[PDB]
Amino acid sequence: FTTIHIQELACVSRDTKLGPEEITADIPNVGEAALSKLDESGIVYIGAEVT
Amino acid sequence: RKITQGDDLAPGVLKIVKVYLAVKRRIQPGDKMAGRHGNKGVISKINPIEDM
Amino acid sequence: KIRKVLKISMETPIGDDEDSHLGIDFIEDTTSATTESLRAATHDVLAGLTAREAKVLRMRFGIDMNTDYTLEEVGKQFDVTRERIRQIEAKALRKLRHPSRSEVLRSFLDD
DNA sequence: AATCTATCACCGCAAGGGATAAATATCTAACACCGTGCGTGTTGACTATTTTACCTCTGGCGGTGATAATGGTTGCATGTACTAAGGAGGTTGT
Repeated sequence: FTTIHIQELACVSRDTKLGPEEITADIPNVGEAALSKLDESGIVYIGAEVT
Repeated sequence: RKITQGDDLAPGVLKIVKVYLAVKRRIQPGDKMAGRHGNKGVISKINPIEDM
Repeated sequence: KIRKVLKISMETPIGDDEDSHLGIDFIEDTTSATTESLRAATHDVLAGLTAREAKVLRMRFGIDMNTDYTLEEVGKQFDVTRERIRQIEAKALRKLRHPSRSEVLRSFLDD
């Protein structure tokens, strides 16, 4: 009676006067272990556990 | 090029990003159970095999 | 150059006075107290560095003085030789390579 | 709060298991050397850092067209259940 689920979460980069917006991992001295799991683009890897 | 496809995201958005999660919602108390004959209710303790 | 219109004319993002708000009427202490903090942190590091090199690597664009001069008043406080007075503004890229060299500098996007 | 006999058993006290630390022998790492090549230095010529000047982009915004065009669009507030209030006006009464 353990169940298994698939759920979705998302984000955006708005049209600025140049055009892009930032996406990275820099949140210094706020919860460092909750950062250790990321791409160059600030995104988790397919296959990694997260909680 | 259904993956490398792009779509406009309306004026106000250059880009969008996603992540999906396989949430392993385990057996626990407070979760809900039933049988076919309309018995329906909360899991109200987990009992050792002899606590039964 | 079409998005010139579409970036702002639909319902307007928070662009304070587009980007010119950096140089407008706000240059009073309501902003420049942070300049007088980036300047403090760069004045710290660029005064612990090498006894010669610690001048140069402040010149041209407004870094450290209320008139951030070319040669005449700076060379007279560097002595011995010449336009090392300017080249060392860029030399930092290659043995100040060690990225820790900004450990006390980066806060002034954030205060 | 002292006394003990008489429980269920811990002590009474034999055995033996693991441990760790000694000595040996292996591993690696720390270093000191060397060599490479890069970011050690000034000088010099380049060309395009910045400024100002000039000649002549981009985009500020103000201005308003004429063969003539001269009765318009607009769809669903709501169908129920109540009932309190104001509105009507003729009249049989106050």
